[PDB]
Parts: sequence; C-alpha cells; structure tokens
Amino acid sequence: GVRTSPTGEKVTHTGQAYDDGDYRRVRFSDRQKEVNENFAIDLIAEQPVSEVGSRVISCDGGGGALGHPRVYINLDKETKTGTCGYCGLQFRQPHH
Amino acid sequence: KLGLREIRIHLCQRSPGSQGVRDFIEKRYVELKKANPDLPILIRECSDVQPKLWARYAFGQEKNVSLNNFSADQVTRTLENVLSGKA
Amino acid sequence: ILPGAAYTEKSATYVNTEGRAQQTKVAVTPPGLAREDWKIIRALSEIAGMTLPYDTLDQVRSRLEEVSPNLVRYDDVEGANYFQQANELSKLVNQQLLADPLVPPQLTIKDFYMTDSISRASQTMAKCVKAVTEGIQAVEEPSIC
Amino acid sequence: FAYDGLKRQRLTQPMIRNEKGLLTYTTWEDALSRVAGMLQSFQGNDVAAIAGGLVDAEALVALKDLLNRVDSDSLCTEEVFPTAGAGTDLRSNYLLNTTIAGVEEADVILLVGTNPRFEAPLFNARIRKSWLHNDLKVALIGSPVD
Amino acid sequence: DTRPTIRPRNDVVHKQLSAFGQYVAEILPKYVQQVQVSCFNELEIFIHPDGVIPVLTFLRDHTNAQFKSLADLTAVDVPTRQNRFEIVYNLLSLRFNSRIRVKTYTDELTPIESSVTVYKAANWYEREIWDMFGVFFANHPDLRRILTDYGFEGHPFRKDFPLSGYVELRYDDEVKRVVAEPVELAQEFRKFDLNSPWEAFPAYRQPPE
Amino acid sequence: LHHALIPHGKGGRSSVSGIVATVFGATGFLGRYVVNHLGRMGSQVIVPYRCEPYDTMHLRPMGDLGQIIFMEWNGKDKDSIRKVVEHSNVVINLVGREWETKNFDFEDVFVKIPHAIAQVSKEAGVEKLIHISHLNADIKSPSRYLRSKAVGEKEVRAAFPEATIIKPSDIFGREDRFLNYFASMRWFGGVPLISLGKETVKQPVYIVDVSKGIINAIKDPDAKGKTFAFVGPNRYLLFDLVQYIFAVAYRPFLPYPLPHFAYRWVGRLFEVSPFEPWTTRDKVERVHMSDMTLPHLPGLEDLGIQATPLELKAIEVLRRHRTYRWLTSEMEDVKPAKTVNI
Amino acid sequence: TQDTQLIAVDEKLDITTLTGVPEEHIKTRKVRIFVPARNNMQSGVNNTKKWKMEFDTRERWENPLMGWSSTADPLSNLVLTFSTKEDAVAFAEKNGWSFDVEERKVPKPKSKSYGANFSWNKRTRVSTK
Amino acid sequence: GTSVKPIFSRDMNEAKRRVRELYRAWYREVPNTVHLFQLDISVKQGRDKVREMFMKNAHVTDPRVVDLLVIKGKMELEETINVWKQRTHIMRFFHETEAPRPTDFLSKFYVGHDP
Ligand SMILES: NC(=O)C1=CN([C@@H]2O[C@H](COP(=O)(O)OP(=O)(O)OC[C@H]3O[C@@H](n4cnc5c(N)ncnc54)[C@H](OP(=O)(O)O)[C@@H]3O)[C@@H](O)[C@H]2O)C=CC1
Ligand SMILES: [Zn+2]
Repeated sequence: GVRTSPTGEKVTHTGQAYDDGDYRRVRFSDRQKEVNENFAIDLIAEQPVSEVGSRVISCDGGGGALGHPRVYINLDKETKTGTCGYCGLQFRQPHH
Repeated sequence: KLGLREIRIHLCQRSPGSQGVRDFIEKRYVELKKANPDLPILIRECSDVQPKLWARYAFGQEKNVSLNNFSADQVTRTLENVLSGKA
Repeated sequence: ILPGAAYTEKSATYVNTEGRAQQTKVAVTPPGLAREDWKIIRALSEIAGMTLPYDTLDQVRSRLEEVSPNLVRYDDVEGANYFQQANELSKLVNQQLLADPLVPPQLTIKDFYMTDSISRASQTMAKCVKAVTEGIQAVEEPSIC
Repeated sequence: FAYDGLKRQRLTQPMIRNEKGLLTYTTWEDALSRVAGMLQSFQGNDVAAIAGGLVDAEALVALKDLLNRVDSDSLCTEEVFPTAGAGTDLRSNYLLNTTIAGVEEADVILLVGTNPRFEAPLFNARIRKSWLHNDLKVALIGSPVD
Repeated sequence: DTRPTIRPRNDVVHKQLSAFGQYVAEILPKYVQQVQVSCFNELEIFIHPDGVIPVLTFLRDHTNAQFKSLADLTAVDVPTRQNRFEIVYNLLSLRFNSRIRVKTYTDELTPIESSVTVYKAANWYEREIWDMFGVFFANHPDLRRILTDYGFEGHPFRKDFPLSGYVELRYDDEVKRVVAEPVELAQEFRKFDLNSPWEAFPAYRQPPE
Repeated sequence: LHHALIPHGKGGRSSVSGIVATVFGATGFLGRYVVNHLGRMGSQVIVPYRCEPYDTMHLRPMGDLGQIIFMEWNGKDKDSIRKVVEHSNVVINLVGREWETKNFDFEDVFVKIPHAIAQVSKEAGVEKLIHISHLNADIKSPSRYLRSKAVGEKEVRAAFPEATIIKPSDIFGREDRFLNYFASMRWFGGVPLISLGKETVKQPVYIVDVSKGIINAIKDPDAKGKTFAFVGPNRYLLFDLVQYIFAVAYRPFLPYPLPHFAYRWVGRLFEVSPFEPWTTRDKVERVHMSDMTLPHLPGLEDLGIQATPLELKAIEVLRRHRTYRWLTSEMEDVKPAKTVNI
Repeated sequence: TQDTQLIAVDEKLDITTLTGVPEEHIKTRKVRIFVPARNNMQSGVNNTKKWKMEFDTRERWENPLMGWSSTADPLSNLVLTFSTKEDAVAFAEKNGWSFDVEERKVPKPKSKSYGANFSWNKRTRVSTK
Repeated sequence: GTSVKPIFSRDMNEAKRRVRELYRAWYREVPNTVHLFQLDISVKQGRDKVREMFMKNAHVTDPRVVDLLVIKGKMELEETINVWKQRTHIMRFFHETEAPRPTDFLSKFYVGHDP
C-alpha cells in the first residue's frame, strides 16, 4: 500500500517524501516518482503466524537451499511471537 | 587607554632562568596581590619556558619584557615598574 | 544567531579537569552555512575594525602560546604548586558557611542524563530518561529486526 | 550515546530579528554588519560575553582578544568561582592537582559537595578500581547518593 | 604431497638456485649485499645502485648465467625507507630456463645509469618508470613521458599521489575546446580499512621493537 | 533560506551554489554561455526549449548529471511557463529574435513573451528575475526592435518591480551575427555601407563580460530593481569597425557608399527568403543608428566585471572567416582601429 | 659516503617543487601522524604496531541528484605506512607538509593474579566468575 | 655523510646556467609557438607566462632539485616544438576558465569551511 504526500506525490516505502518547498522535485515534472506498490511493511503482516509445538524451530525461509540460511529461533516468551530476522515471518507456540 | 588590566607571568617549574622569578613568588606574592586586589596576577607555569612577563594594557595592548636569569630582587624591580605604569 | 560548530565538527583544543591540553580534530564538516567558531570572530573583527592578527589555525594556536603556554603541550601536564601561597592568599574576612545542606545537582540517573544542549537535543538519550524514570514498559523496543 | 544530539536542533544559518522581532535566516553579511554596528558603538561594561559549558579554548581566546580591543573585561562564564584570594591567579586553586591517575596510589579521599559517580563517571571508575585493589578508603561531605 | 590442498615443493631447484646465489656473491662481492631465495623457488640478487650496469652485464655475458632477457622493470615504492623507491629488474636465461631478480634502492633525487646499453628492452620500460614513479636515470637516449598525459604534472604512482588524481577535465563551449580543473568527484573513494586486527602469519612476524 | 539549498563545494561541476537557474531560450549565443557559467560553478539549471531537442544537445555536456533538465515550453500557452518556473530561484529572460516570423512578431517575442514570463515568475514567487533589453531601447527609435525592448522593459519593470533588467550595447563573439554580419558581407562583392558608415559609433562588448555579469547579478544581493547596462570598453566609428575586422580577416575591404533608401530596399528583398533571413530592414536601422551613452545607468564594472577589449577577442572569431593565406597570422600584425571612445 | 664529486648539500630536502602538489594542498594541509588505536570491541592490538600518516577532513557535501559525500580535496582517503615515526616525519619534511606527531600509547603492564580472585581480606575477591 | 652526488649542476652557478638556456630556447619558442599552434594569445602574454613559472620555483636551494626540474623544463619545451601537445595541453598552463580563488579572510569565510 502506497500513501500520497500533501504535495500530490506518492511516498516511497522508506517514508521519503519531497518537501513542497524543495527545488529538486522538478525532476518529477513530465516524469514519475514511481513507488513499489508492494510495501514490505504491508507484505508481511498479513502472512499467517504458525503454531508449531516445539521450543526451538529451524526457519529456512522456504525452498531449502534457495531460502535464507537456517536460523534457530526460540519460542519461550509467551507474550511475544518468535520470528526470523532474515525473513520476518512470525512463529508461535501452540497456545501452551 | 594604556592602563593595567592583568599580568601573565609565564615561567618554568625547573628552568634556571625561571628560578629567579620562582624565588620571587615563594614569599613576595601575598603582599603583591593584596596591594592590587583588582589586578589578577596570572602565573602560567609551563615547563621549559623562559620566564616571560605579559602586561595587558587597555585597547587590546599587551607589552612583554624579558625575565631570563632575573633574580628575585630584579624580577621585582621590572614588574614594579609595570605596576608603576598602572595607567 | 551565529552558527558555530560542534566538537566533532571542530579541530580545536580542550583542557580536562587535571589541566592537560587535548586537541580535537574535525571528523564531519559543520552542516549548512555554519562555520568555525573562531573563524566567525576573526571575520567579525575584520568587519568591525579591530581585526585580530591571527587568521589561520596555527596563528591563533600561537596566540594561546603567548597568553597561556600550558594549554599547548598536548597530553603534557604541568605540575601545579604554590599551594603554600594560595592558602595564605585566601586567609581573609572569612564569610560564614550557609546552613543549607550539600545537595549535588545530579542525584539520580535521570538528572545525570539531562545536562547539556546535545543531551537536550538528543532523542535516544531522552529514551533512557524515560527508562529510568518509568521502567521497562514503554522503552522496550521490539528487537525483531 | 550523543551523536543523535548532533542531529537535533542544529543551528545552520545566521538568524536575525525580523521587522516583527522574530529570528529569520539570512546571509552572513547582514549578521556580521548588525553585530559590528552594535559593537564598535559601545564600550566599557556595555560590551560583555558569557562563555558556555562546552566552548573550546580557541573561541575563548578569540573573545578575550576581541573584548581586549573594545575595552571590555566583563567576559563572564557560566561556572562561578570564589575569586576572593588567589582564584584565577594560582592554577593549583582549581586544578585536579594529583592527576586522575593519582587515585590508584592514595589512601583516603574526601569528596566535598560533589557526586563523582554521576558528575565524572570516568573519575568514579578510577576510585572504584583504587578502592577495589588498593583498598583505598573514601568519605564524602554531601547527600548520601550511591 | 598426499594432501592435495597445499602447493608442492621443488627442494632440488631451491638448493640449486641457492648454490648459484652464492656463486654470484663471490663473483661480484662489491655490488651484491645479500642474496635470498624465497620458499617458492625465487632466487633474488640484491645489488648496489651504482653497480647496476655491471651486474646486468655480467648476467648477460657470463656462460654460467647467460641471462639475456629483460623481463620487466619495476621500482616498488615503500615510503618507510630513506630512499623509498627500490628498483627491481627481471631477467630470464633461455639456456638455463631460470629467472633471476636483481634490485637496487634509489631515492627521488639520485640518478641511475640507464641500462639501455646492456638491455635494449629497458628503453621503453625506462620511459614508463620515470613517468609513473619519477626516478630519473642518467644518459638515457630519449627519456621522456610515454604513459601519462601530455604535460600531466606529477608522477601518479607515487605514494603521496592520490588515486583520484589532482585535476580533471571537461569540454567547455565558451572556449570551444576541452579544459582542465581541480578534481571534484561525484563519489569519493570510500576507503575500506578491512585489514584484520589479528595476526595472520606467525612465521613472517617482525621481532619485537 | 531553503533547507536543501545552502551552497556547497568549491564551485565545481558537482558543487552546489544554490542557484536554480531558469534561463529561457538558452539555445542561443547568450544562453549557451550563461548555462556554461551556471554549469561550471555548479547550479541546477532548468532550460526550456521550443526547437528540436537535437539542436539543444550541445548544452548536454555543460553540467553534472541531473543539473541540466530540458523541458518543452511554448510562448503562447501560459501553463508552459508555469511548469518551467515553478521549482525555480532565478528566472532570466533571453528570448528574442533579430527578425520577424509569421507566428511571432517583434512585439510578440520582445513584449508579449517578456510580459508573460515576468507575470508568471512573480506569481510563482521566484526571488530574482533578470530581463535582457537592448541598451539602445528607445520608444521613438526607427527600428521596431528597440521600440519593442523599451515597452517590454517597461512592462517587466511594472510586473516585476525587483527585476534586474540587462542592457547590452552590441554583443559580439563566435556566432554573434554582428561582426559575422560584416564578415559575411565580402560575399556580396564590396562592402555596402550607408554614407560609408562614417556617422555611427558603437561600443561592442564580448560575450563573457555580459555572461559573467549575469551570474554576478544573480549573486549580487543588491542587484534587484537596477537596470545595469553592459557596455564595451572602447567606442569606434562604424567605418573603423569594418576597417578593423576586414583587416583581421585580411580580406580586401571595398567601401561602397549607399543611400539610406536603397539599403532599406535591400533588406526588403532579403526578408522575402522563406528560410532564415540574412539582411532585414530592422537590421538596416540598427546598424545605421549609433550606440548611445547612459552614464547615469550603472555599468558592468560595478559587478566586478572588466570589459574585454574588442581587439583582444576579435581574433577568436575572425580566424574562421579568414582565408588560408593568413590563417595562422597572429593578432599583433593587425592594429586596433581608431578609438573615438568617450 | 660514496665520493663522486660529493658536495655538502645538507639543507633540508624539499621535493615539493618537483612533486608539484597544488599550493592549497601543500601549505593548507595539516598532515598528522600517530599509531592507530585498536578497536575496543576487538582484541587486535597487533594493528597498533605501525605508524600511520593522515590528513585533515575537508568539506563533505551531499550530491543534489542522490545525496553523496562528494569531496573537493584529493588527499581525503590517502593514508601512508611508516615503520617508525622518524621516517614518517622525514617524508613530511621532504614533501614540506605541516607535520603533527602523536606518541605510541603503550599499554600499562598490569599485574594479573587469579589467586587474588579469592582472598581473605582484600576486596579484589570476585562475587561471581 | 650528508655529502651528495650531483648529476649536472655541481652548485648554483651551473644550475643558474641551465635555467638560462631554458629561457634561451623558450624565448624564441613562444613567438612561433603562437604562430604554428593556432593560438589566439599574443606573444606578450606568452613571454611572461614563461616568466612567472621561474618565480613559481624561485625558492629551491638544492642543486639537484633545480637539475631535477631542468630536465622537465626542456621536456615540456621539446613537447611543444613538434606539436606533440594539443591546444588544450598548453592551455592548461594558461589558467583561464576556473573561478578565481579567494585570497582575503573574508572571502573564504563567506565561501565555506575551506581553511
Ligand atoms: N546585439 C544583439 O544581438 C543584442 C541582443 N540582445 C538580445 O539578447 C538575446 C540574445 O539571444 P541569443 O542567445 O544571441 O540568441 P539568438 O538571438 O541567436 O536566438 C534567439 C534565442 O531565443 C530563442 N528564441 C527565439 N525566438 C523565440 C521564440 N519565439 N520563443 C521562444 N524562444 C525564442 C532561441 O532559441 P529557439 O530559436 O530554439 O527558440 C535562442 O535561444 C536576444 O533576446 C537578443 O535580441 C540584447 C542586446 C544586444
Ligand atoms: Zn526466516
């Protein structure tokens, strides 16, 4: 999901937006400040959180060798859901 | 103008040239500062520096005079002359 | 307003509490139109009329040499003495001591944090202020990535 | 952790009072002329200067010689000192005479009206090491801060 | 080597080159200082500057050496030495299929007798070295810039010479021909201090000092 | 000032000077050197163009990447100027043709277009504006050129009370069509001049002096409102002009006295040409009429600009027109014409 | 030492006129040398064994089109290796660079006694290893 | 010892000679340089642009450095005889297009953090 700056130009995923008083914007005139529509902020939150029944899980990122290097994440903190830093998808204990 | 504002008596803690001015401040200092409460007597003791007297006048004036190998009596003589020209 | 320069943006000399001269060197250029603090004054002196003789860093460095030889020997300390004269020079009308108890301005972690302008401007340092004054709830950032 | 402070509330360009008395960015020319115009016309105690708590020595020399040529000796400082007696005259009056390395050979230390644990954290680490290995005794006169 | 990772050795050649290393040493004791053969069978002769032309003559002429091929001319610059530039030659003997290395040292100002007479191949290798490093040799036929730009001042390969150079050029329409200006990069060379802070080779470590 | 606008760098190709230039009609002599100096010190330049982009490509190697942006624009369409001058700091007007075309008349390019460029720039809110009008701008002048400059100068002055109007006297340079004009005259037999050109004194100025004076006016904080007149360093008679330039070309000068009306007629037949005209009746009056002196108006030296002598820079143009017999001849061989300077 | 029409030219070497670095970069460049300090999170003191030559950091402005750190001083990334400090200053004199020297901060030779970690009266005993 | 081996100039006198025939070749070179090289600068500014470079190096006392420079002087000299260089190559000596460098303290303060 992409928002729109008050000046009428779409904001990028990093949140950068050209100021209305800025002079370097004119590079966008007769051109476009194209923005990747698939926001990584909005492309990972809706992925389901898994419910594996184990203390420690190896996350590979899918595809085996094609995924990120295997990382042994931990699921003991009941308030927080475990996650792999490489991928960002969620992991969770079986409701304990 | 050309009036005294402060002095800057630079000297060395070990140089024999600074020994004479060092002979001056062991005992003949409390009467000098008490005589000039407004005049601050700055002692910048940096090693391996021949003793230098720096009298700062008004209007951004600052005259210097030599104290190399000036014994206790004679260092008092030259600095009193600067004191004598307080204005 | 006269925009100067921070210590990281300045190649100049400070002195610690023990009278040892330590010189900092510029690592990042001062932002925007800000210039060197002493470069401002020398420019000010020229535009005012009482132009100072020194115009470069070494020339002003020689100026502290002739007004205070101590703070040019970098890392080299100078032995302080003549305490036998300083005490006898204090030795006077003997103003009394106030009954007010000795209370340091910095008593806890919180007031230790909030001292200078850079600390005042900083935000992450202010997060540490929230941490000590409140606890762990709000300041706990999720270390997901 | 102070680098973030160098990025917040940075003075970038000279600012002068506008027609309504509000600070507004301007070139160095107007700021230099305005200060110079109000400086050379004033003399004596009219012109003064207060140093900060983090100003470098070279700046202090710059004002010292600047107020030298305008007959100004009211170059004040934020820190206040009982100048009665030697004061500024004797550097041993205000210096850490024993040097910070001296604590590792001392026996007793008297902390008068200070919080070296917070005021000078690097200092307090040195007494802590001295108190740990050398069994150095300590005692302060002030609030029983940890 | 039963282990297939490390490189094998040719001890027969290593001693054989070492025998010839001392061979030259007695032949010209005035000029050689120390002769060393490295672990990987590379025997180097280290000769005095002023005796550059005789040793090269000896190796080209002597039957037991017969080194007649100037492989390469290099003057590797080390700022920590008094005379920085160490001029390194490179010879190949066809009849004994072996390589020799003779080298000297020379500061920025000391001139060397040009070895063009003893090796015609040195000619163009000489035009390059004075260009890149700045060490003038004496009585060269036409010693002159053959690598750098026409009128380019400064020897670029010197240690004090930045990799980005000092000037850059650009066409200008107001004068209708190209013109130079001080170098001002769009992107500076981001230096990468990637040297490991841990010792890598106990064998080559210098003695404590 | 704007946050991302503070000047930076040592005035180089990739440096930042803080000038968002908006030179109009840069595909000309004045525009070519103006964008050069702007690009040289390092400044964002927005160049609107109406002709083919191929002709505008020679301004591409004139600044760092992304500093020169070419934009399509039309004089009649108001919105065209708005797009060009929106993200701008200085908008300088260099548009104007020495001859008349069917779509654009003399008043159109010298009054109507300056009227539009001044109104939109002020409405947009640019801090500075520079307008170019002939130093001989006169409402009663016989040439429609100078009359158009005068009323056009008056309009931009009223619309933009802070505009710095520029008054060049007689520009000369490589592709200057001023001395190239008399240099090309040798093709048509002799050199036709009205009354032998003995009653006309001009004070030409070379390109870099007015060009550098433009940016110096941009950099000058007090240049707003003024009407700086850029004039040359020496005044010579019209006969002396043709005498000197033909001598530098070493072509045989053939003076030819002409009646005023016959020269006026000659411009008429040469204006018929559907392609770019060579001689126009308006050009007839301009070369006939003499340069005026305006001491009250500030000159070019006030901006720290030294007027380069014509004789010093005349060789830079005259080399192309001269033949092979004297192609390598230097400039000391020729002797500068009799100066009748004030 | 090698007598070949030797003349006693003992004046300080001045190769600046020959190397010809620009005037702004031969006078207005405070060349400073030290021994680099070991990175604290590392334990790699061996990197503190060599004298290093540096320069003064000049203006580093941001590129308008992207945002870079475009530099105007060619002597920005230039560092030089010296075995001893006298060689480092020797290069400075011949290349006429305004030189500054720091000293080698050798570590204090601290005394470590693991037996002191369990004492009878000394405070040095450790509450948890 | 500190004694060093000279190449050609044993002392100042012979070195002073060597800088003299550089002038001898250069002075008669500038006129036909402008003539042959299609240059638009006159001989007058050609002559003194050879001049000030002598004072550009009029501080060295070491005979070797003067000798190390005398070779380069005739190198650029020879490079000009046989048209090896191009117009821009010799124009690089004629500093013409760069912005003037600030000199007074007010100028560099107003320009930037350049010291
Ligand atoms: N002696 C002189 O010639 C003097 C001239 N001036 C004025 O200064 C300016 C200098 O122009 P110069 O650089 O020599 O270029 P030219 O006069 O050779 O050509 C006209 C310039 O303006 C543009 N232009 C022409 N007609 C139009 C139009 N109808 N709409 C928009 N742009 C147009 C041209 O590009 P394009 O054709 O692609 O649109 C070109 O950049 C002119 O206005 C000139 O009259 C002032 C004083 C003296
Ligand atoms: Zn993962």
